[PDB]
Amino acid sequence: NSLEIEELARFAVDEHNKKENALLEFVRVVKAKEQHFTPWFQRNTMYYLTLEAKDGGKKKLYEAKVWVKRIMVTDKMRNFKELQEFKPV
Amino acid sequence: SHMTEYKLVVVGAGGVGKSALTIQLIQNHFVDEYDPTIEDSYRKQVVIDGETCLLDILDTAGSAMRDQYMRTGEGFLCVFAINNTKSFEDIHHYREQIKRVKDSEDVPMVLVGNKCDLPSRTVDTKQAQDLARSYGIPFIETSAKTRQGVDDAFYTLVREIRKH
Ligand SMILES: Nc1nc2c(ncn2[C@@H]2O[C@H](COP(=O)(O)OP(=O)(O)O)[C@@H](O)[C@H]2O)c(=O)[nH]1
Ligand SMILES: [Mg+2]
Repeated sequence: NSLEIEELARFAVDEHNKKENALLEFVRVVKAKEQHFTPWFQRNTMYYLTLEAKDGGKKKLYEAKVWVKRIMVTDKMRNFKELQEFKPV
Repeated sequence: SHMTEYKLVVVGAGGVGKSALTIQLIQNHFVDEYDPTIEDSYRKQVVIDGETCLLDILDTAGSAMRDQYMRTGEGFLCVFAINNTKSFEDIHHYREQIKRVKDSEDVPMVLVGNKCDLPSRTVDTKQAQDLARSYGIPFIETSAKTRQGVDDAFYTLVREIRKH
């Protein structure tokens, strides 16, 4: 799960670079908190990740919010992830 | 101990106070900022007319997803805000939609006019009471802020589900 969290942090940096016209280089996850939501037929999670990334060579701290929605449609799990916010500490 | 479980769905236009009503019922306080697109379900154990009830309440934000919510739901709290005319205009749409999906003329529901604590009012009791009459469902006014009518709205909906 430290892997899972690391994978979502990398995803957050990537999505920040693509959608917020940046070029940050992911170093590591500093801390993660997790908030769970279970509307019917779902197991959803908002992740609050503090992460370290290099901005033009210099290590800085960032707070990313990532939304993971997992929905049972028919009898098949559909998974979806989306960066909600990304800002410097 | 015997208990009966009820599946309740809270629907209405964005900003009418769906999240606030539910969290009032569940948590006994007013949440004036709750993410406007997040859905969640809640479970409350309560005694209604001497029956120990488990209410499984879905707080919608609004799809196939929404259709599923409606098939599963047994009773629907249709919420508007007394200081928003178009939230009141929208009610037809919600009711029509539920009647479409469940494919029944008789679906337990309750009409709720929320924010009745506020000195502004755009919708008259009588207008709402006329609509409720035409659909043959009850009307409660409520305030998620002051808890006025909150318990009563949910309890009334359970009574409606029993009637069927
Ligand atoms: N004064 C007052 N404000 C309310 C009431 N219910 C909700 N609100 C406010 O109206 C806004 C919408 O509430 P919310 O529950 O998020 O609406 P939702 O979009 O239907 O879930 C929030 O800022 C609430 O604090 C109420 O009964 N009285
Ligand atoms: Mg809400």
